[PDB]
Amino acid sequence: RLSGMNHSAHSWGTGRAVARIPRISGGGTSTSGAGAFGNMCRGGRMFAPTKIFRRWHRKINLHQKRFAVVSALAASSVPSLVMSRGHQIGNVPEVPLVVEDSIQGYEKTKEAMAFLKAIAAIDDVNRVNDSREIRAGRGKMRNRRYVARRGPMLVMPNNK
Amino acid sequence: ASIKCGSRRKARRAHFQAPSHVRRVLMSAPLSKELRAKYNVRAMPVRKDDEVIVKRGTFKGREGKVTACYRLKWVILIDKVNREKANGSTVAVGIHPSNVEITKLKLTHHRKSILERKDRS
RNA sequence: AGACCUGAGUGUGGCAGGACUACCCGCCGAACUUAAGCAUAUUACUCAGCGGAGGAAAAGAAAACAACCGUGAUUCUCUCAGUGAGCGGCGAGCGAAGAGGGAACGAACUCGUUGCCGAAUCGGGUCUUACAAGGCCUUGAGUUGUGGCACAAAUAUCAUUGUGUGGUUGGUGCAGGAGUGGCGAAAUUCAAGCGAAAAGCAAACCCGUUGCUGAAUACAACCCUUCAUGUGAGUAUUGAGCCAAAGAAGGUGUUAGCCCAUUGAGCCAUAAACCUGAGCGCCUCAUGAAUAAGCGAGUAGCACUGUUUGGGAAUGCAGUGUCAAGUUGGCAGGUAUUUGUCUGCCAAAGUUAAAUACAGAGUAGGAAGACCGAUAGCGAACAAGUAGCGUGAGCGAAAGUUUGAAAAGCACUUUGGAAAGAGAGUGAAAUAGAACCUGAAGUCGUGACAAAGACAAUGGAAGUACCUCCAUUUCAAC
RNA sequence: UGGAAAUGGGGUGCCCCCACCCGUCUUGAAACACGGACCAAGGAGUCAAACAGACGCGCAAGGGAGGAGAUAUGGUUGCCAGUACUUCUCUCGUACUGAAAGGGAGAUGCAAAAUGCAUCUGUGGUGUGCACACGUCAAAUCCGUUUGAUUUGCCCAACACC
RNA sequence: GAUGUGGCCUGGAGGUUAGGACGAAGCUUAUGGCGUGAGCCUAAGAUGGACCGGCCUCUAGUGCAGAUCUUGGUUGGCGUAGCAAAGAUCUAACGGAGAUAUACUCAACAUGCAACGUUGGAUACUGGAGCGGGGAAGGAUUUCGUGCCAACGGCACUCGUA
RNA sequence: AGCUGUUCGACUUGAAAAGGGGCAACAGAGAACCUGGGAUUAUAUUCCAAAAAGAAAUUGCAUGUGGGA
RNA sequence: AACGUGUCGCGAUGGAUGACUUGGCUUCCUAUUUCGUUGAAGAACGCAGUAAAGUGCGAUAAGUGGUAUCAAUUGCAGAAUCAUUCAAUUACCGAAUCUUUGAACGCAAACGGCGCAUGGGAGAAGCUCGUGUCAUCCCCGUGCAUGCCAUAUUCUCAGUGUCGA
Ligand SMILES: [K+]
Ligand SMILES: [K+]
Ligand SMILES: [K+]
Ligand SMILES: [Mg+2]
Ligand SMILES: [Mg+2]
Ligand SMILES: [Mg+2]
Ligand SMILES: [Mg+2]
Ligand SMILES: [Mg+2]
Ligand SMILES: [Mg+2]
Ligand SMILES: [Mg+2]
Ligand SMILES: [Mg+2]
Ligand SMILES: [Mg+2]
Ligand SMILES: [Mg+2]
Ligand SMILES: [Mg+2]
Ligand SMILES: [Mg+2]
Ligand SMILES: [Mg+2]
Ligand SMILES: [Mg+2]
Ligand SMILES: [Mg+2]
Ligand SMILES: [Mg+2]
Ligand SMILES: [Mg+2]
Ligand SMILES: [Mg+2]
Ligand SMILES: [Mg+2]
Ligand SMILES: [Mg+2]
Ligand SMILES: [Mg+2]
Ligand SMILES: [Mg+2]
Ligand SMILES: [Mg+2]
Ligand SMILES: [Mg+2]
Ligand SMILES: [Mg+2]
Ligand SMILES: [Mg+2]
Ligand SMILES: [Mg+2]
Ligand SMILES: [Mg+2]
Ligand SMILES: [Mg+2]
Ligand SMILES: [Mg+2]
Ligand SMILES: [Mg+2]
Ligand SMILES: [Mg+2]
Ligand SMILES: [Mg+2]
Ligand SMILES: [Mg+2]
Ligand SMILES: [Mg+2]
Ligand SMILES: [Mg+2]
Ligand SMILES: [Mg+2]
Ligand SMILES: [Mg+2]
Ligand SMILES: [Mg+2]
Ligand SMILES: [Mg+2]
Ligand SMILES: [Mg+2]
Ligand SMILES: [Mg+2]
Ligand SMILES: [Mg+2]
Ligand SMILES: [Mg+2]
Ligand SMILES: [Mg+2]
Ligand SMILES: [Mg+2]
Ligand SMILES: [Mg+2]
Ligand SMILES: [Mg+2]
Ligand SMILES: [Mg+2]
Ligand SMILES: [Mg+2]
Ligand SMILES: [Mg+2]
Ligand SMILES: [Mg+2]
Ligand SMILES: [Mg+2]
Ligand SMILES: [Mg+2]
Ligand SMILES: [Mg+2]
Ligand SMILES: [Mg+2]
Ligand SMILES: [Mg+2]
Ligand SMILES: [Mg+2]
Ligand SMILES: [Mg+2]
Ligand SMILES: [Mg+2]
Ligand SMILES: [Mg+2]
Ligand SMILES: [Mg+2]
Ligand SMILES: [Mg+2]
Ligand SMILES: [Mg+2]
Ligand SMILES: [Mg+2]
Ligand SMILES: [Mg+2]
Ligand SMILES: [Mg+2]
Ligand SMILES: [Mg+2]
Ligand SMILES: [Mg+2]
Ligand SMILES: [Mg+2]
Ligand SMILES: [Mg+2]
Ligand SMILES: [Mg+2]
Ligand SMILES: [Mg+2]
Ligand SMILES: [Mg+2]
Ligand SMILES: [Mg+2]
Ligand SMILES: [Mg+2]
Ligand SMILES: [Mg+2]
Ligand SMILES: [Mg+2]
Ligand SMILES: [Mg+2]
Ligand SMILES: [Mg+2]
Ligand SMILES: [Mg+2]
Ligand SMILES: [Mg+2]
Ligand SMILES: [Mg+2]
Ligand code: NA
Ligand code: NA
Ligand code: NA
Repeated sequence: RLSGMNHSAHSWGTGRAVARIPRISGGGTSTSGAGAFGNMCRGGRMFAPTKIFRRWHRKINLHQKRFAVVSALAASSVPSLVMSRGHQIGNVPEVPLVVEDSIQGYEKTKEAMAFLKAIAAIDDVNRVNDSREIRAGRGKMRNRRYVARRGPMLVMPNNK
Repeated sequence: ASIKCGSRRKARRAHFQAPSHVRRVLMSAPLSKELRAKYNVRAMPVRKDDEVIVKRGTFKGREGKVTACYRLKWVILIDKVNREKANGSTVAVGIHPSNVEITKLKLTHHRKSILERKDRS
């Protein structure tokens, strides 16, 4: 809230042949007499400084949220819609792809990786692996360094 | 976690402002296949009087003895890894420890304790 | 003489003062502004000012709501509600409460008074392993009253005896855990070497664990010879493997699961405190169970004034005056009075955890971000509250050291007083040579060329002369 | 098949014609009206709350929270401050009027009771009014029709009188 | 002034699909092509050295010629205005890189100028209310010796309170 | 050498002394040194060493001598 | 001709842009988390072989001690050992040190000043047999502000206060 306004910074008036903008008081410094407090002044306050009580979050009708999930599920059973989203499902046996319950007994990633090859889900997994790269732009400076595609979603009956 | 975490800024700060003892672990090199089988340890921190061979860089394939672990320039000094200055004197060239491989270990009573507790068997 | 009342001196043992102050408690307290003027009002019971605490503070166990089939300390949240409440030059504007759904909650206790006792009390010595909640002593303090018992969650208590409880009586010493600190995991530096195959094509999938193969005989500035020089490091590509309860995001000379560090079970060590049949023994000390009377006085009210409140014949408060009741008493029940009925509660003494705040605070740590990216973001990415300015209160910058992978930071020759120049070297690259990545615009120098009177120059439209490191097309009866 | 022939584009000069300096206030600017040396970087309708209308979406005489809780999650560095689930509540509406005390809306028929009776598949009535259904004319038809008008019935949405 | 635009552009996010050490971003242009335009794309770099494009959706500190706008840099004026109070210096020698510094021709002048410090002479000024000798306030190493001449002493220095 | 009494200083009964503690002058008050030097690159009434170049003046303690107690 | 103008190639001046980011801002969480007369916060001096600033520290001064950890630090130099340790270096913390000040509190203050008590120390004069002792002078420690509370092996007092002898 105080950024760009931490100065005395009074305007000089009209008699002196300068623009009527607040100027930093004092002397003996390169900043003395410099423009201040303005969104157009170097070191000044930005126009309409951002606040934390912006509306960050949204309400969605409970029925409308369930409608969206229902529509997304129905779309996942259409092979042409899955292909149009970018998934490599050209070798999977059936859509929707249903597999037996025994995968929940796996303990080693080696077993799970073998299962993904049997049902031909490994092609979409491989599409994700080849797409890993450094993110373009400023986001890599933040904690968003790497990007990749989505890949298949495996749905289990519980948290086991 | 140690150094590496969800913040790149915090991870890099933890690395480049590391104290001397943290730098020792960061300046580790892999053991040779002969030493890996003997001690069941993947890698060890490099120390003086160790024998290493350069595996990556211009000096790749050059063997020598570690004469200094600078730990301030993040390099190790090898006796046989050097070059000539303009005036004709020989000056050492610094190599990052992760680009070399330890072929002979300088064994002390403290160094045996590290190898014993790092044994994977 | 002496006493005890009042008040001094000194010795002995302690405490206060200052800092912080974001949030919190008490006081004090504006104006700009809005009302399209302005004085009530508003801003605002806000800023500034003066005091005082803590990890929170304050509040808190009904002299409370309600008017119901009733609820039940405090605090906070949604809602009540920007309100058919109310306050207001009834203008601008302002503006709550009960109920209801919830958070929290082992939530309750102490004194005074009244009865019955009465020094059983407190300090100070001394002893018990002990400044014991213990024993003994003590006129020292206290009868101008310290303690004990019983007062609606109640209905005897006080000796006895056995029953057995307290780890919050005090000594003494014995465990487990949590918490801290240290330690502690996998798998290629695999194969192919360099300007041009460490590259591709077989166009969903499969064929393919296969077949096929070079329009780079490269390029280096008018072009034609000839002679030289030129490709940093493989986290790239391709092929073949491997780890994953670990793909996790950092480092390493180019983009890394397998180069390094990380990422897990687990191991070791511990002042006290904390948790554990209120953990478990011993000594010591405590301790449970099987008849009437009162209840807080310059207080509450009331009057005047002032202030505050939505509170309106007055919501709280302050000053002064005046000042109760307790013989069905008193207070509240949101229009003043006088009556009489009802309902709830019992002021004027005190303590108390949590749920809540941290709107410019600190300590020890952590997790992050659809944020900024060196004129931005804190004033401050840097020897920044620094340099500098002002008598002073105060004011207050500019600045990325970003060369390179490594200093390998230009030996040596030659001219020069030197600064430097010319060569020569390092380096993939000095046009990367030390405030050294990239190196824009504007302005300027130089060489080449175009020309051009004085129509300020620029501009528009059409042509033409000359140029063109530009594009496209055509090149046989096409 | 070449330092090439064309066409287009680009550059510079020249000729003939045109051609007042931008931005601004103003009835009126080329103005003897104001701001205007150059370049770089920066620089101004934003966020929140109340209401309304248009448009999108869900549900509909009902719609929807919010706060909070429960457990997938008593889990995970993180993803996960998300997503999934719940509410005898609250709120906006289905009813409005009066200053208040307080009252509180169907139709038809039979009848005129100061709370009248009966029935319940029903626009209270009238005029104007989409579509649709019966026809009826006109024109054009590739002879299947279409494309206009109009009668009658019902009239939807609306509008106007009651 | 209103509105519309499978209208253009910028920083980020969720997706998708690509590119880069055989050279990303940025930058440069008589590099042309496309679009009415905002702009897009290609070519070249005898530029650079590591990231980044397209499309759908989401999002915002999202587009500059001017505000006597802000900050940095530059610029014509311009080698211009000027550097004119306090009278003043001359000479030889020494010192110094600061010279007597030269293709031909050429005896010297007409082709190395102008400027410094010290010492000795000369001349002059201050004229005891002094550019004399000591102190307070203020300043705080400016004092002294040696060395040194990048910056500074608005000309100069070999000198200096540098 | 002791005893009584006595003078004066040290150790243990109480006349009289009203009015707390401090700062404020480097030009007022106060204040015991001043010449010579061949003694410096730079300090000097500040340095000089036995012939102090030297000549003094002043405090505070002591010792001895002289004289009183 | 010369100035001047325009274009292109190459240079200079000038530091924008891009990439880079151990910084900022914002949100959230976890606690045996809250200073000081037992002298704090702040301010001032000083400390390294070499050391201006900054950082750390206090005459034990870029640090003492103790636990871990295991061979450095590093511009140069120095350094017993090449290290179970007693001496590497880092990290943490129980033991210590901690100059002048400052609420600052013996009295003052543009004064590194001046006291009163009580402990010491050094004393080349003097006395004593170079040893002892030591006047004046000098150095160091501790106590010594004001107020308030409690207290006194039951300390010393005051009052034409109230009594009692
Ligand atoms: K108010
Ligand atoms: K269009
Ligand atoms: K400027
Ligand atoms: Mg700012
Ligand atoms: Mg890729
Ligand atoms: Mg970018
Ligand atoms: Mg490992
Ligand atoms: Mg205001
Ligand atoms: Mg007004
Ligand atoms: Mg006005
Ligand atoms: Mg006014
Ligand atoms: Mg305040
Ligand atoms: Mg709390
Ligand atoms: Mg409290
Ligand atoms: Mg309650
Ligand atoms: Mg409402
Ligand atoms: Mg108000
Ligand atoms: Mg409730
Ligand atoms: Mg409630
Ligand atoms: Mg006792
Ligand atoms: Mg009592
Ligand atoms: Mg390698
Ligand atoms: Mg290999
Ligand atoms: Mg290659
Ligand atoms: Mg290579
Ligand atoms: Mg490496
Ligand atoms: Mg990596
Ligand atoms: Mg772990
Ligand atoms: Mg127990
Ligand atoms: Mg009472
Ligand atoms: Mg009263
Ligand atoms: Mg008011
Ligand atoms: Mg009132
Ligand atoms: Mg009143
Ligand atoms: Mg209280
Ligand atoms: Mg997150
Ligand atoms: Mg800058
Ligand atoms: Mg800044
Ligand atoms: Mg700044
Ligand atoms: Mg070379
Ligand atoms: Mg270059
Ligand atoms: Mg470069
Ligand atoms: Mg550069
Ligand atoms: Mg330029
Ligand atoms: Mg040019
Ligand atoms: Mg003209
Ligand atoms: Mg032309
Ligand atoms: Mg004309
Ligand atoms: Mg005008
Ligand atoms: Mg006019
Ligand atoms: Mg005009
Ligand atoms: Mg005119
Ligand atoms: Mg005007
Ligand atoms: Mg909800
Ligand atoms: Mg209605
Ligand atoms: Mg009503
Ligand atoms: Mg942005
Ligand atoms: Mg993309
Ligand atoms: Mg060009
Ligand atoms: Mg051009
Ligand atoms: Mg684009
Ligand atoms: Mg903007
Ligand atoms: Mg601009
Ligand atoms: Mg201007
Ligand atoms: Mg000029
Ligand atoms: Mg002139
Ligand atoms: Mg003049
Ligand atoms: Mg003159
Ligand atoms: Mg002379
Ligand atoms: Mg000559
Ligand atoms: Mg000459
Ligand atoms: Mg004269
Ligand atoms: Mg004269
Ligand atoms: Mg005279
Ligand atoms: Mg004079
Ligand atoms: Mg001098
Ligand atoms: Mg000069
Ligand atoms: Mg005085
Ligand atoms: Mg003076
Ligand atoms: Mg005097
Ligand atoms: Mg004197
Ligand atoms: Mg002198
Ligand atoms: Mg202290
Ligand atoms: Mg003092
Ligand atoms: Mg004092
Ligand atoms: Mg008496
Ligand atoms: Na006990
Ligand atoms: Na324990
Ligand atoms: Na002149």
